[PDB]
Amino acid sequence: QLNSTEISELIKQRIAQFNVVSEAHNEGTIVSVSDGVIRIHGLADCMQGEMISLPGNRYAIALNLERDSVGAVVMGPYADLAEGMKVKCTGRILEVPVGRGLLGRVVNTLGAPIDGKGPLDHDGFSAVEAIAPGVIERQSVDQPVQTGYKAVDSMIPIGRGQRELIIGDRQTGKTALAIDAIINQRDSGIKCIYVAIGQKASTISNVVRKLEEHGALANTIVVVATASESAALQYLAPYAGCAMGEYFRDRGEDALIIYDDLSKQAVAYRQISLLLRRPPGREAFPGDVFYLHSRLLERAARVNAEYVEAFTKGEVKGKTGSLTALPIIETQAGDVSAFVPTNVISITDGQIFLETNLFNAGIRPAVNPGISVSRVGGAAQTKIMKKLSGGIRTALAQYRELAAFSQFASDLDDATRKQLDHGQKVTELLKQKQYAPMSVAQQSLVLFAAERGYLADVELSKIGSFEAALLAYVDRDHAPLMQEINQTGGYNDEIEGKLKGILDSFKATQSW
Amino acid sequence: MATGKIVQVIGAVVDVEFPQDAVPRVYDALEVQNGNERLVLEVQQQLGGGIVRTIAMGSSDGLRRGLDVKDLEHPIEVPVGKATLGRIMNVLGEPVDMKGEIGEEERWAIHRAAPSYEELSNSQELLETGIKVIDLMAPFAKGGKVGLFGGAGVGKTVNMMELIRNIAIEHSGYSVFAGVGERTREGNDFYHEMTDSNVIDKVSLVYGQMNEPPGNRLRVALTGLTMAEKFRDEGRDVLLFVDNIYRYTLAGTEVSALLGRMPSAVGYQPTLAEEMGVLQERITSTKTGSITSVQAVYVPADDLTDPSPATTFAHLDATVVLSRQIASLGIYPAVDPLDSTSRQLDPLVVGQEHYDTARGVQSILQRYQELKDIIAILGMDELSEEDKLVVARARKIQRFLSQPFFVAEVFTGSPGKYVSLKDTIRGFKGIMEGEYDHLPEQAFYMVGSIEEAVEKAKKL
Amino acid sequence: TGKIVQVIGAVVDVEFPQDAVPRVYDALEVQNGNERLVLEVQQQLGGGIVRTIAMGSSDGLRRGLDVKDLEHPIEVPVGKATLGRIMNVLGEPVDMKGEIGEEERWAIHRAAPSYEELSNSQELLETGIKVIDLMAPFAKGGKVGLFGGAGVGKTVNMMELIRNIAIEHSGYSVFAGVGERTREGNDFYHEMTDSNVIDKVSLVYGQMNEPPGNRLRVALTGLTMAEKFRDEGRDVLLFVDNIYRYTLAGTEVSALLGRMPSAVGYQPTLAEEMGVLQERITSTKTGSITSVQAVYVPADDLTDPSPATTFAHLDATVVLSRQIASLGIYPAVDPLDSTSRQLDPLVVGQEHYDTARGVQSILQRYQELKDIIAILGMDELSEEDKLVVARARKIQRFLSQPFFVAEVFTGSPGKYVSLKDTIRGFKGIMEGEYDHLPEQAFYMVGSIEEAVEKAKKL
Amino acid sequence: EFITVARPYAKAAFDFAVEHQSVERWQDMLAFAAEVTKNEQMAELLSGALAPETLAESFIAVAGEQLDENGQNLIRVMAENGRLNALPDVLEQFIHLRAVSEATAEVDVISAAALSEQQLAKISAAMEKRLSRKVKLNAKIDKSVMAGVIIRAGDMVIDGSVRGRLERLADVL
Ligand SMILES: Nc1ncnc2c1ncn2[C@@H]1O[C@H](COP(=O)(O)OP(=O)(O)OP(=O)(O)O)[C@@H](O)[C@H]1O
Ligand SMILES: Nc1ncnc2c1ncn2[C@@H]1O[C@H](COP(=O)(O)OP(=O)(O)O)[C@@H](O)[C@H]1O
Ligand SMILES: Nc1ncnc2c1ncn2[C@@H]1O[C@H](COP(=O)(O)OP(=O)(O)O)[C@@H](O)[C@H]1O
Ligand SMILES: [Mg+2]
Ligand SMILES: [Mg+2]
Ligand SMILES: [Mg+2]
Repeated sequence: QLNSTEISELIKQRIAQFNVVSEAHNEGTIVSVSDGVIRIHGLADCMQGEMISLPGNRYAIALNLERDSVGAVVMGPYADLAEGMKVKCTGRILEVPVGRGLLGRVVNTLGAPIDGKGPLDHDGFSAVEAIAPGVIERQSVDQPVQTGYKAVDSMIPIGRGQRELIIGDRQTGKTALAIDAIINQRDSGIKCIYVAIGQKASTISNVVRKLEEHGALANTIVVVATASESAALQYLAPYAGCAMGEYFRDRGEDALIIYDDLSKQAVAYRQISLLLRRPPGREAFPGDVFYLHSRLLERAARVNAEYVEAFTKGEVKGKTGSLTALPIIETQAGDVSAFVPTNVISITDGQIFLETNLFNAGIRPAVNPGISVSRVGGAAQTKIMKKLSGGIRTALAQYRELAAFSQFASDLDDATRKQLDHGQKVTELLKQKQYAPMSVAQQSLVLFAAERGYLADVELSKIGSFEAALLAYVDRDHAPLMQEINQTGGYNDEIEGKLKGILDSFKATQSW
Repeated sequence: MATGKIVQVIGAVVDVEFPQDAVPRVYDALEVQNGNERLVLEVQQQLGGGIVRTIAMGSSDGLRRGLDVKDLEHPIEVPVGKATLGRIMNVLGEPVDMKGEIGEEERWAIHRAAPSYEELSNSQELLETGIKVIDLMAPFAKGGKVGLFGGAGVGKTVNMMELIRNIAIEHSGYSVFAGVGERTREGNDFYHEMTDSNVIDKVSLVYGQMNEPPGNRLRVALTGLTMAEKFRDEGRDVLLFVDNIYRYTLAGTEVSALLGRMPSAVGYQPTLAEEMGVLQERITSTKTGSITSVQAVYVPADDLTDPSPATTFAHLDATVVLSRQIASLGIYPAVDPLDSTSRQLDPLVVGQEHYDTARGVQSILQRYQELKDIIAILGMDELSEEDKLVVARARKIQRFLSQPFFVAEVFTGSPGKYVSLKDTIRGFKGIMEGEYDHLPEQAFYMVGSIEEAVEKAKKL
Repeated sequence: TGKIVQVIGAVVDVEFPQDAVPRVYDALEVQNGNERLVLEVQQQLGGGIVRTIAMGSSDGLRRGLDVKDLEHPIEVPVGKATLGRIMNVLGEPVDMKGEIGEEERWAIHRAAPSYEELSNSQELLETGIKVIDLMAPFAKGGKVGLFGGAGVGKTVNMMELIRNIAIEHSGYSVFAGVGERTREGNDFYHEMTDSNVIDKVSLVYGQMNEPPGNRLRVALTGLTMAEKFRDEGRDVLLFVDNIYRYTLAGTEVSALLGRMPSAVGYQPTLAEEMGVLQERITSTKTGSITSVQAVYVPADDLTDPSPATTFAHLDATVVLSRQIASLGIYPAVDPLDSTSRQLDPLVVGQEHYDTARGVQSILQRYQELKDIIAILGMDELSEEDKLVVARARKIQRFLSQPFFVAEVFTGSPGKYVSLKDTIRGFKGIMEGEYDHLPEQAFYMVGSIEEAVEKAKKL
Repeated sequence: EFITVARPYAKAAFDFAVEHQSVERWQDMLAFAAEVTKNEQMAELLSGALAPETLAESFIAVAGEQLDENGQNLIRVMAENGRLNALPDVLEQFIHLRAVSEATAEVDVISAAALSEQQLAKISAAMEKRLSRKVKLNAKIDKSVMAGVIIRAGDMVIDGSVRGRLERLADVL
């Protein structure tokens, strides 16, 4: 037996008049304050998801509409509020600045500039919560987005309009891979968005300083929800980034959006749910945490030209728009059977698994190709890369099948010894240094060198120097071929001839 | 008139209170004007006096307390019949393909009782699918159920596309595709592939997409079932494709957690084994017609033992397990011949010919597994003259199980091949008898029928 | 004006007039017998009720006592006058000297500095500890965390860092003892005072004797003092003796505050409680805070929510382990789990970076062999895997060092090893130029020359 | 037990009655409303799952002794929350709040044999100094005590019974 916000003076009011004299349904009064949740009494006409306006310039989102209470979460510092403050229900839902002028700015979850470079020049506002494009409005994804990593572009292609999860343990290069995927777009025509959930501000400062060393910051938006900000903002942060990315998609341009640790958005939402007393499921997560990420990631889409023409009212014709997502997840001790990883692995179109046993042994990026998947597959590759990467899957597959013998390798036969020592070389080939991305011509050239047997003589200790020398050789001598591959991605018997000649002349007349 | 009023809204769960004369029944459908739009709610529980707890079949945002709610005095009911062929519909039977109204004569409620054990009939007519490995290693009869088990990226969805294409083109049978928790990218690729292959006019589609609330994703299996039942009453033999049972069970778990039921074994609802039976028990062949079913089932983290795949096993008649290792060596359909199984694979039903061919193939592959690890150490020349023969024939058999699909042409440009069961048995039985010991291995790779291996050997 | 109406453990409920109700985080005062007790309000419930935590022993409180509303948060002395003195959580002096002659008092609840104000500094900071500044070097103004179970050496390491940095450093320094032994606070207070460095160190103690309110709020007091020194334009050292006790004290209070439990019984607000602290301890354009934080790991489980949510807030993470300390190898740092933001070729130079990566590579390859070594014995190893095992064990020994503060435990005198002098030694061991020495030649020595010498004497 | 959920309603009803001077009418109104809750046929209805407004309107009908606006409004507010069974406790806490406001007390005096009516005067006079309130005695006779007297005033007792003395001595040993 416990009370439900029936208290002395409210009851007395009702004693004197049970049928409340008609009173504004557009306002109510705070009756409770705790941990960022306020209980409001009144607000007969409040709608779920509505924005409620508090003294000062602050807002709350109405999430629980109960029998004579509205549970709302304060978007900002709440400790100032107090029982009895009056509050009004705006008719509105949350909206965020949207425009082309956000590129290069750092903005918080409400689009307020946080870098101090002065106000924004946006292009109007967009609702943070929106429905994704329908089934009939899509178009099949058949364009590559290049990360500049041999291991990812060869064996786990990402296509414009895809949703590729990056998942691994702590400190394995999850953020590194995504920020190299961003830096590599500086001259690709894809606008990037990096939204950081629950990180400490001095990490964001550092990634922005690295994005600005390289020329990438002029072409990317940063949305920050630091670890000190209230849960409502950390939980709504990804949707503001999606609402800023959908500006480009819906106008026939391409965007790329990186949600950094959705596994922290899930935690902020768990906090909000447990403070509103909602029934906990597994690991105390609320029931609907799948519907949380699902309706977020289903906004990444490629939309056909008819949808663009309808949306821009004929102003843009003949161009498809796209939005690509790379949500990041953190698994404790490599458990992919926890509640949050179990959902996002089921929503997305692919998975990049980063492993710490590989990261320590020096294989960086630590991509694990045996368990990584891309469902779009070769449809998102340039046909030169699609042709050449097909031999790497088989090389590494036979290697994974023979790897168990590495410890008895002395007793093996020379037939399988050659496969076992080829897999090691094509594995040592996929290692790569940070912030050093490769154009598709360089990747194709190196994967060609590996597939066609050229590296068989080179000792395992020299593959890195071999590659490093080969790239400089080709750069000084054969710039006109690289300039052709990088621009067409095409593959021919003529192209194969030219490449075979390059490799012969290099391996005969150079040294590494 | 509209007799009810909303009294709570908490996420997707809405409480509505009616006068106690006219409380809706369970599973009834209500209707409310969510702004400039219409929203239907499905009653889950009659709790307390006049109050009813419901699940919203749509976005809950914009709902106020006190809105007027009207009860449609019948469950959710969807269009059925020939009118639905070639259309895409959501859980409520509304078209999501922009081709306009459905044109249906008749509407059926999606909640109905399964056939009684005496209305059934057991007939052992094998389906012919046109895929070598499936027809040979995992035969399944009309009215039975097949489960495509495997991890992610192995081929469940393109295997189902291929089965649909074959059934629709080579046997002119109708089909229904229920996309329980469907990724819109794959749903659109499926729509364009069915319409390009010119089979759309014999499939009817139902999509509960991932971005929809749990209630939509849960009830879609029953809408697909109801359409397949309408086709059965007409005396047809239909085929029902469920795109993932795993997401049916997940939608059930979410719906359970929202209604506050006390959870169970690993966070799954308590009613898991009852929901699975409510679904799987309406799929049967009755004396008037037949529903066959093939069902993709994701196994999370390769363990086959957590409740979601563990419970479904009780209902399947055949299981085809797909492996990413096999797929990575490039031999699609990526079916493992040793672990796939069928209850119909016994001589009394498939004849001694098919049975002996199947067991002989499994035995040769099982022996090649043994010899692999001697070949690795001792090298191959230490094998007998007979064992080198088992090796060459096992490698040929292992190539021959691969096949080029008509729907995979978009991935590789290669044209598809349909292989009858006679050709399958004849080809494998020939290979195992040394009839083709003179051809090279690669002559059998992605070659379709056996007579096309001899053609390909001339060109190699 | 208020009345107490409930007393559950450490949380007290107080009833105020409808229009006089305190604000969140205000401080109230009760007269608990011949004592004055301070309550800090946490929540406003309906009807003028307000729920509080007692900054003191809760025993002896009746219902109906009158509580006085002080209209301000908890405020602590701050600035130069708080220097060389021990203080309570409430800012009261706790040594037997007189009152603190402070000019100014600050509220312990503050907002973290704006993103616009932060600053970034690659200036490497040398510590004479081989493993820490080979594997996980840290920078002036950065955060360091020492992760470890119970009894593995994350306080001895912190006292050696104090020795190597905080005596050789000019600016002020702050030490917050959150929920740790009072014996060690006394030992530290006298070690300071008997070497005259006390008058540049400010101390705050909330040791484990004290009820949950003190251990809960005592970290914010140390942070407030450090932030005052930062804003004056100085650069400061802040050492926190166990930050895990700041959240455990929240778990204790959480259920009484009426909040549903979360993953392993933790409060639902764990990540926010931790972030709103860890976010104000940072350097900025006006001045810098360099910090070292000891982070206890319960049940040695590094995937527990409380350690797991902390790794994201640190720049250098040094992970101590029991399976190494029980070999007698101190400091028991795990090099396959320690890490630093600063370990880049562009920050430490190609040679330091490359040595560190080679050391990780060898030790990892050695981990991979332990199962086959355990089953089949060491003789089945390839002729070059035996060499990997020998160099890995030599590297495991050479990572050990004698500290100056651990003389009391082992007699042997301390050693200081410079960075230039350790990368040279590890490059030597890896390149094979010491393969003729025995393993024991490397255990507990300074630079590599002392190993080459110890080998003569066996 | 409804001791904790009765407090708000008791305080609200007492404040309202105080403002309008009708405390003595409100106490009778609450007494009758509590009496209708004890009825065999009504205590069945209150347990049913009737809707609040229907339960209130069918409960209001059984009482014409309620001042039509406010006394019924209290019933309606309580019925909304499903607390009509709390009336027998709202009544007692209303009586207590009244006794506090009118500074009155009611102390039991338990004795082995009746007192002389001159003793009682002294006891009452002394208590009226022990308490700010005007006392009302209700003496009783108990044979377990056998000399002296027990004075119980609220939850404070002053024990001068010989029985208490014996059983307090036995523990000294
Ligand atoms: N290709 C690479 N080569 C060498 N080092 C790398 C590479 N990629 C990442 N690293 C290093 O690994 C360390 C961890 O990387 P990163 O921070 O990206 O991982 P993370 O998962 O984001 O860590 P956190 O758990 O803090 O998010 C960084 O210091 C980075 O310098
Ligand atoms: N028979 C096949 N031919 C060519 N590619 C295939 C085939 N089967 C699967 N794939 C590849 O696998 C990817 C996803 O297959 P799919 O069946 O959707 O996996 P899942 O079973 O996880 O849904 C496709 O994009 C395709 O590239
Ligand atoms: N360098 C060292 N040499 C010898 N013993 C050490 C060294 N460092 C730590 N120890 C041992 O570690 C034990 C654990 O002590 P302590 O560091 O206080 O653990 P905790 O970190 O839990 O406080 C000490 O009793 C001490 O013997
Ligand atoms: Mg990161
Ligand atoms: Mg699929
Ligand atoms: Mg300690």
